[PDB]
Amino acid sequence: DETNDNITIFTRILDGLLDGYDNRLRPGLGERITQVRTDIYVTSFGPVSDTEMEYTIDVFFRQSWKDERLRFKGPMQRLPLNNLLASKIWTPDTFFHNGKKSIAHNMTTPNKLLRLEDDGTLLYTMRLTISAECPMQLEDFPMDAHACPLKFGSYAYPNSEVVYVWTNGSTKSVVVAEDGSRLNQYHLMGQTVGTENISTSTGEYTIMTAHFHLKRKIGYFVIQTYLPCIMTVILSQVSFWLNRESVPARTVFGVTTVLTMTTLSISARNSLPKVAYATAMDWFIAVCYAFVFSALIEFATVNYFTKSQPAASISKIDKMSRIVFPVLFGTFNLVYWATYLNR
Amino acid sequence: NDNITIFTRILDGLLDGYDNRLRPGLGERITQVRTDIYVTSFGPVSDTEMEYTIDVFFRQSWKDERLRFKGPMQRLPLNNLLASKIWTPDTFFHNGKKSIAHNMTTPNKLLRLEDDGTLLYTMRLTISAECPMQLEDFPMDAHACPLKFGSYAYPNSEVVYVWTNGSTKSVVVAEDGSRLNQYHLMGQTVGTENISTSTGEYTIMTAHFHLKRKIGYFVIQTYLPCIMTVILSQVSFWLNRESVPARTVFGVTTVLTMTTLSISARNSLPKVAYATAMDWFIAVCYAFVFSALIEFATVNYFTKSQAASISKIDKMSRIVFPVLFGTFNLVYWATYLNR
Amino acid sequence: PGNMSFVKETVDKLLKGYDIRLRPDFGGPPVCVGMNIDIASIDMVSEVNMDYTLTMYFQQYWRDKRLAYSGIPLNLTLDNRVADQLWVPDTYFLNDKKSFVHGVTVKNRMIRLHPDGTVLYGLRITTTAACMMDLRRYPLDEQNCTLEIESYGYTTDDIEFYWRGGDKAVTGVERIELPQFSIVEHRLVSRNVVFATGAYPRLSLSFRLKRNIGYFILQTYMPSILITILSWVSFWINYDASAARVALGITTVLTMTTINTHLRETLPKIPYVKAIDMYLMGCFVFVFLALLEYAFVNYIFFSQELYKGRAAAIDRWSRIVFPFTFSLFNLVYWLYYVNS
Amino acid sequence: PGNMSFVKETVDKLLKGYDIRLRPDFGGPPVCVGMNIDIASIDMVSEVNMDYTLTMYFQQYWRDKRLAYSGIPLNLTLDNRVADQLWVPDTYFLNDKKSFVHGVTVKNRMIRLHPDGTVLYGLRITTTAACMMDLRRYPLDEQNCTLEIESYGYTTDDIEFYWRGGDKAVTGVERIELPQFSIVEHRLVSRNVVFATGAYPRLSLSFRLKRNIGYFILQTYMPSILITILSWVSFWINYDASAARVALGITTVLTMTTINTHLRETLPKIPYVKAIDMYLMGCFVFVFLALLEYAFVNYIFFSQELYKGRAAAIDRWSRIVFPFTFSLFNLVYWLYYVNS
Amino acid sequence: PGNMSFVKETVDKLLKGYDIRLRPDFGGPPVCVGMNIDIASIDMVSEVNMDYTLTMYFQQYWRDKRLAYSGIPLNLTLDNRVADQLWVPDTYFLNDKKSFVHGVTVKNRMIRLHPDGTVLYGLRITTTAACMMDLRRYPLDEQNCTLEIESYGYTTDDIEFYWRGGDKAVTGVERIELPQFSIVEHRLVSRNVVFATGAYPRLSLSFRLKRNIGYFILQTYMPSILITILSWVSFWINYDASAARVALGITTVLTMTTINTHLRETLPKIPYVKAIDMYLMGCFVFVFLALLEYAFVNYIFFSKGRAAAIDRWSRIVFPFTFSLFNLVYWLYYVNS
Ligand SMILES: *[C@@H]1O[C@H](CO)[C@@H](O[C@@H]2O[C@H](CO)[C@@H](O)[C@H](O[C@@H]3O[C@H](CO[C@H]4O[C@H](CO)[C@@H](O)[C@H](O[C@H]5O[C@H](CO)[C@@H](O)[C@H](O)[C@@H]5O)[C@@H]4O)[C@@H](O)[C@H](O[C@H]4O[C@H](CO)[C@@H](O)[C@H](O)[C@@H]4O)[C@@H]3O)[C@H]2NC(C)=O)[C@H](O)[C@H]1NC(C)=O
Ligand SMILES: *[C@@H]1O[C@H](CO)[C@@H](O[C@@H]2O[C@H](CO)[C@@H](O[C@@H]3O[C@H](CO[C@H]4O[C@H](CO)[C@@H](O)[C@H](O[C@H]5O[C@H](CO)[C@@H](O)[C@H](O)[C@@H]5O)[C@@H]4O)[C@@H](O)[C@H](O[C@H]4O[C@H](CO)[C@@H](O)[C@H](O)[C@@H]4O)[C@@H]3O)[C@H](O)[C@H]2NC(C)=O)[C@H](O)[C@H]1NC(C)=O
Ligand SMILES: *[C@@H]1O[C@H](CO)[C@@H](O[C@@H]2O[C@H](CO)[C@@H](O[C@@H]3O[C@H](CO[C@H]4O[C@H](CO)[C@@H](O)[C@H](O[C@H]5O[C@H](CO)[C@@H](O)[C@H](O)[C@@H]5O)[C@@H]4O)[C@@H](O)[C@H](O[C@H]4O[C@H](CO)[C@@H](O)[C@H](O)[C@@H]4O)[C@@H]3O)[C@H](O)[C@H]2NC(C)=O)[C@H](O)[C@H]1NC(C)=O
Ligand SMILES: *[C@@H]1O[C@H](CO)[C@@H](O[C@@H]2O[C@H](CO)[C@@H](O[C@@H]3O[C@H](CO)[C@@H](O)[C@H](O)[C@@H]3O)[C@H](O)[C@H]2NC(C)=O)[C@H](O)[C@H]1NC(C)=O
Ligand SMILES: *[C@@H]1O[C@H](CO)[C@@H](O[C@@H]2O[C@H](CO)[C@@H](O)[C@H](O)[C@H]2NC(C)=O)[C@H](O)[C@H]1NC(C)=O
Ligand SMILES: *[C@@H]1O[C@H](CO[C@@H]2O[C@H](CO)[C@@H](O)[C@H](O)[C@H]2NC(C)=O)[C@@H](O)[C@H](O)[C@H]1NC(C)=O
Ligand SMILES: *[C@@H]1O[C@H](CO)[C@@H](O)[C@H](O)[C@H]1NC(C)=O
Ligand SMILES: [Zn+2]
Repeated sequence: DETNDNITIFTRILDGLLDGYDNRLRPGLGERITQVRTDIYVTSFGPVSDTEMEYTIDVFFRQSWKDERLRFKGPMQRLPLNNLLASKIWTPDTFFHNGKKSIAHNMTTPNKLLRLEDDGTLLYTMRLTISAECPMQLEDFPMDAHACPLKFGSYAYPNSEVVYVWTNGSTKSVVVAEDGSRLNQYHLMGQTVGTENISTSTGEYTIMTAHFHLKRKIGYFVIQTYLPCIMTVILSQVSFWLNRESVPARTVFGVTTVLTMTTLSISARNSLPKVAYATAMDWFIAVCYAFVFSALIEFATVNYFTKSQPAASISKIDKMSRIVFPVLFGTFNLVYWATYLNR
Repeated sequence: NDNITIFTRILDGLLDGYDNRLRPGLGERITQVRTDIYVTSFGPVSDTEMEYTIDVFFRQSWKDERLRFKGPMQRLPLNNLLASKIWTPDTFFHNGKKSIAHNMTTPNKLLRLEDDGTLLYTMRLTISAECPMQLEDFPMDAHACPLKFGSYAYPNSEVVYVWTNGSTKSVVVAEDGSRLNQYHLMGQTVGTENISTSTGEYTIMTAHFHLKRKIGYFVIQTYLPCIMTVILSQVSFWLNRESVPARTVFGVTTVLTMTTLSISARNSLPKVAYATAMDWFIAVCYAFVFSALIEFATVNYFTKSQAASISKIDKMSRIVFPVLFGTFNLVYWATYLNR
Repeated sequence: PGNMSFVKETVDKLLKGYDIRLRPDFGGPPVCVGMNIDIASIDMVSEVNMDYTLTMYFQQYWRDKRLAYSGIPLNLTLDNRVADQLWVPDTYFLNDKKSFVHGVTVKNRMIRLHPDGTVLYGLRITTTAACMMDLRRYPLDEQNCTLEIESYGYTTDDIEFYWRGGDKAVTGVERIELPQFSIVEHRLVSRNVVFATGAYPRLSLSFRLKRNIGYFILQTYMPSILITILSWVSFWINYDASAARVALGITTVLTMTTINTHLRETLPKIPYVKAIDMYLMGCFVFVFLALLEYAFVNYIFFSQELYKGRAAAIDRWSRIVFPFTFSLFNLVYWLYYVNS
Repeated sequence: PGNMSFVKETVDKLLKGYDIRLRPDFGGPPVCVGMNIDIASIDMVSEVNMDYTLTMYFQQYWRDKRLAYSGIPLNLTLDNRVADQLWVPDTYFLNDKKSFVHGVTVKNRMIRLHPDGTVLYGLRITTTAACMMDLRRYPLDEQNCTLEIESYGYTTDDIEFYWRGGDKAVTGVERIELPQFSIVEHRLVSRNVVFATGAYPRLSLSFRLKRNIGYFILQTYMPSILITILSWVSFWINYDASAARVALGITTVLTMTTINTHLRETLPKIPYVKAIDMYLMGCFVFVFLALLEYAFVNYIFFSQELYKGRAAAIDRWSRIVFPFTFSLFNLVYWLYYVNS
Repeated sequence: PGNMSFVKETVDKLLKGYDIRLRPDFGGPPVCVGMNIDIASIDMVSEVNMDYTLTMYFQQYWRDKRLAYSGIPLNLTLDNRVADQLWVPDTYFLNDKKSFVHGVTVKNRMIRLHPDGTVLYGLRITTTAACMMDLRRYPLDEQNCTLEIESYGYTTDDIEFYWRGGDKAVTGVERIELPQFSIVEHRLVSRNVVFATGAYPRLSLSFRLKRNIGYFILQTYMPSILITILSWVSFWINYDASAARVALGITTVLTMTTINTHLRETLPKIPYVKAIDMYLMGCFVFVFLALLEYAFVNYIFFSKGRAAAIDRWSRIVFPFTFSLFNLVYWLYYVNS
């Protein structure tokens, strides 16, 4: 409709829109706080890296503010702006506090969008991949839960000049795509949203915060670590039912199962991150090694007394260790799983 | 006024009529470029990739008579907004794999101009360069990693490079710059060359860094475990021959131990196509441990499968095996360590 | 008189009115772009990525009459940033995975103008190129990795490539030192790719690589051969010593998997079977069969003096069969994967 | 007259008065962008990262009446540096993780104009795209990795996409091989997707990848099968030979542990249960049970005609129960993961 | 009233005749650049590279009389792109290997002017800095390495560096925690340096790192100790049990080899001898001697009171000497 004029006024408005405008200055620099409304759409979450204490998230990041100096007049109530204008219009310098490294996608023209409206409101959207720091406690390694945060805010403009608010409410703004749960180690419980002020040598600032809650999937470690260790302990304990006079046989059970435990302790370290305290899994492996070690020491004492004191009652030791070892290992398991499951 | 306005109007008076596409003295003379290097840090040497990293302040000086000026100051620093409008040589490192010209809080570049027209151009670089290695003598080898650089476009007939002092005072290594883990750095050599290529003849500056590997790590990690595992597999000649399972378990397990040692030893090196000095040692050790169990098989056969048994083999191997291993050890070290 | 003031205006009056959007003699016959390469090194060859990294000096010669000049005897060499102001061909490598022009000090480019209008434009490039590899013969394999050079936008109606100097156009290959390979030969090809109405010029450079076996002999084959030989020692131990023959057997089984396991940790991780795998599993079967041999001997000895004879006789056969059959398998292996 | 001036002024005339800030046929119907792809190669597929990498020639084709020119019969091929002076669709790849246009020698782009204002715009792109991979059936699995093409700023009211050429708009997929996978089929889809800010046009390209299992049969399944069979050798060794029955058993457990530990260190780290893990743990139980079998026999032999009768009877049953249960386990495993 | 025009007029009035090539107070006294740092995090520390990664909010202060204004009673914060149109000091981190300024949405810079002319110029920088590591006491070692700040082009007669707030000038070091290390202390130093081109100002920031030992106690030392103790079980088994004595002794040699080789590949590659190497090889010798001890007693027996006498002294000598070895080891690598 009104084709020839419709194109003419579009370029006529957009070309003259930038006269009398200084992009080095805020809207209402000396009069008002510049309120910025934000939103996020998470295209993908993860992968999460325990060794590097980081995670990767893909987001369409939306920002909206009203600039009185860009109030155009025309038939169209909304007006897309070309990127040539986007680089010559003031935009917030929002940055992410947690960002290790980030990509503002740049493929086939930049992934940026800037719209303008009759009342001067600007809508600025742009696609990001954020690699964010997630400090995580690890005392419960295989059974732990985490909340990796995402924090962002203005860099230069302090709390008295720019403030950030969630556009459609705190928890009603952020959205995660249905396909976006791109995790293999973890299962995403959900997310929560909030905001807070902070203070620095350069002044106060307002932060926007969003936590993504995670719970680790235990299934892998049961078949990888716990079972081979549990079975290996059952092997070391069956040696008590063998005859005491088969010294070469009794010996190789004790030593070989120790060697089997040694191999099973190699993989645990590789699956773990490099943290410097004993995790719940390290308790298990250390105790399993104790049972396997003490089983062969049990034979050593039985061997000594039956050889140095032969009609001796040394057979008592086998009959006691046959019940003691399985039971005491059982109570350790009940204590171990009760301690960390009901947690 | 006389100390502020004069300075800026001199700079603006240099570039009108100037042409940065042309080297000084197109046909009149050869452009002399004087260079020197200060190595802030050296290493690491990635012998698994036959490359090394060097961090240098690279400095170049030449005379451009078009920038000759007159004023109260004998020299003045320019700024990088003006350095890009002035001709500078196309110096490059012939054997460089990947280099960083540092760009952090403005470029790490400096350009100073004397009133005579001389220019001093300085910049900080992190250079990863090729260093081919003769890893035949791997544990006790030595290397001379070169750093060759020269003009890319302008041939010897137009631009020539000379070390600033034309002597040892042209390459300087910081006292704390030796960031080397597995090498020592005994000395350096500075030279010059001409070469001919498809595009003309070029003059090259060369600097060689002489390296010597640390023996200590490999002795404790490889040689000692291998020697002890071979001292074992020979104590069995003093075990009673009658207890067959003890002799068999002993020998077969030490073969497995050597297998693990051999498996871990190859964790090093770039996986080159030929046997290094490690393979000379490890392969022969695996031979002694292997033959030490074939020794049991023959002596076992002639007592349990005869009784007119033979005791020569067990009693002789107590001498022959230690002597043969001792002779091999002496020859091996006499060959590689006297190098 | 013949000073740089004359040259300044000469170069300017070449660039004034010069248009980079139009190739030489636009609308006329094609541009004959001659090419030349000086191989600096082959930084890497990797099977896991099926690619190799190549560093080279890449030169391109063409004649652009718009840049003709007279009165200056010299073959002018200009600051490399003049490249942003001249027309240069859009040559690109078809099979490159990632490439970059070196940038230290100043971008490694070159332009030299000759009086008759010839332009010599060269630049130093490092390129990772894709080379599909037939690893079925892994230790005994041979590869033909090539670098393909093509024009992106212009068909043969506009641009014609040719190797400058014929077979001499590429140099530096004799001075390469690959760790696991050796250059057998290289061939230069010039051709016109044609499909539909658009004929496209292409040049290609091929290297034939032969792998050196020395590493694998000492650390793959011989360790497995001696373990296989060592398992036969059980046939010479007396069958009554069950605790010994079993210990020798199962432990050599453990060694075979130990060798195979950690070779898997050090050989390239390409998920498809190769010649090296067929050998390690060939040995693993012989070691496995060496332990099944006693299972029959021991059972026959106790599951009974005839059965004293049967247990002894099976050994005497196995001491003949096992060395013979392994050598037969060994001989066949070093013929199928040599003749093929 | 003359090409050098006629063409040069024509291109200047087209751009003089142009506005890249405004889309073709603004105010009118959506500009219809046709697309096609020539896939050079699929570089890699990463389960640990859950992504795959393409290299492709991505072409777009639309009409802009502002670029109509008359008189010249040629389809003008312009320099790739002109692409920054014209309007081009703001297309982007939705599931892209990291991508770049190749730039060696010169930026790999092309623009061809035609007399009637239709523009062809080509790029050579390397892109790493996320792919959802379900490894629960690994390594017996197949995957459906896709590439998503979408317009960023414009709704379906301003931009429309379509596969130029229909179902044959993507080529080169039939010319590609991978080490681990083989492409069963590929499919093309076009859709209008509505979400928070408007109805968007989207084009989707999908590949079905079927894994090659020969690598794993040789490295994982057969080793476990043979080591499991060596465990049954214990039942055939006389029960009086305690030192033999034992060393075979515990060493087999250590042999099985070594295989399980290092396999999962070499093969990609995917921390959740997979089909291969169910098999390996299933074998660990058989090696587990084959050694508890002796411990039951040894106690019955020494501690509790029963001493010779029961001890030999348990072996006699174990010689058939264990092989049969392992045959049943394999039958259930294969007909589950392969035929169900 | 029409303030947006007033401020635009003022800011443009600052840029009239501004030359980027001239420093403040040109020709006169040096420009004093005060500095301040906020450590966002101390990232991976790697021995194999001899460097560590650091993220910080690097800030600089100075006065430029060309930029003073009187009309507006506000500290004007300006867009990030104004930093390319002002004179900023030529600072660089001498010991950095690779570093970059963050650009998540716009490059993380800050330019804030004040009426009196002071310019606050802030950057958010992630930098990998060379860290000279002496790992001969690893893992019982302390590590000191620094961030080195220096000017490139200007000597001390043109520019001066100083810390703002003295020892208070750096924050964030009191809250960061690393997996392998803990921050014992940090120090700030300011000094002048004489260099090949002239005398230069410098600032130095240093951290003292103490490694966490709890990881190596559980994972490296205790496994070695238990195997070594387990080897002494041989001396209690009767010496006539040849098949049992050898199977125990030789297997503890094998499992020692297993742990040594798999620790070698998982730990960082540092091809020179360290404390653990002296401990791991020490345990290997004790395990080696325990097996060599059996070959000694077996020879005497098969050729008895002396055979038992050897078997009984070793039961006390081996535990005694290993405890002495531990006492010498821990004493040496803890105190000297
Ligand atoms: C690594 O791999 C390469 C591919 O496997 C090996 O072979 C080269 O591969 C290229 C393709 O990448 C191939 O073209 C080339 O073959 C030689 O090419 C020469 C150029 O000839 C061209 O123009 C001819 C125009 O008439 C045309 O006929 C040629 O082939 C086309 O037409 C024929 C006939 O219709 C068709 O059969 C063919 O399929 C093509 O459509 C081609 O387009 C050419 O010199 C040469 O042989 C011809 O020319 C000779 C001289 O005139 C004659 O004597 C001869 O009889 C032929 O007519 C080849 O055809 C080969 N290159 C070689 C040397 O074989 C690489 O060798 C390998 N590299 C290494 C190091 O191992
Ligand atoms: C990998 O995995 C992906 C994701 O699962 C697979 O992608 C899917 O492929 C199938 C084909 O195998 C696609 O189905 C086809 O889709 C198109 C487009 O339909 C859509 O767009 C239309 C235009 O906007 C729209 O009208 C459609 O609306 C549907 O819903 C409305 C109700 O709301 C209904 O009225 C309509 O009738 C539609 O059902 C829809 O949005 C379409 O052309 C195809 O239909 C034709 O073909 C079928 C063949 O049976 C025929 O029955 C029809 O009559 C018609 O001729 C067809 O539905 C599907 O869209 C893809 N899914 C996604 C999410 O993209 C992919 O195939 C996998 N790869 C491999 C290699 O296997
Ligand atoms: C990691 O390792 C590094 C390297 O070893 C450590 O860095 C060193 O830290 C120490 C402090 O722990 C530094 O020494 C201090 O330096 C200052 C400055 O002295 C300089 O500047 C003065 C002007 O400001 C000037 O007067 C000084 O000149 C005198 O001293 C020199 C040198 O002796 C002498 O030649 C002259 O003739 C003068 O006598 C000098 O140029 C100084 O303040 C410190 O204390 C001195 O001064 C105070 C008074 O201000 C006084 O009370 C003290 O008693 C003392 O006299 C101190 O000397 C040292 O420079 C750093 N070394 C390097 C190479 O940078 C780092 O600390 C370690 N990290 C950790 C965490 O520990
Ligand atoms: C991302 O995509 C862009 C566009 O294809 C790539 O080229 C860059 O394009 C921008 C404009 O979009 C150029 O900006 C220039 O800046 C000034 C100030 O506005 C002005 O003089 C010019 O008109 C122009 O717009 C920019 O120089 C250009 N960059 C390059 C290297 O050519 C860009 O490279 C892609 N990558 C990134 C990381 O941006
Ligand atoms: C963050 O700081 C802002 C500064 O504006 C606070 O907003 C003020 O809050 C007080 C009450 O605490 C109100 O009386 C003021 O009117 C608010 N100011 C404005 C301009 O609205 C805000 O409350 C602080 N937020 C937090 C979470 O501490
Ligand atoms: C590199 O070549 C130069 C060439 O310089 C000429 O050398 C001859 C012989 O000494 C002399 O007579 C000419 O005057 C020189 N010409 C100029 C213009 O200087 C040699 O001088 C160098 O020694 C050669 N370098 C090496 C390492 O051989
Ligand atoms: C180098 O720093 C300058 C400072 O102005 C900047 O313009 C340029 O982009 C930087 N270059 C790189 C490669 O970072
Ligand atoms: Zn291993």
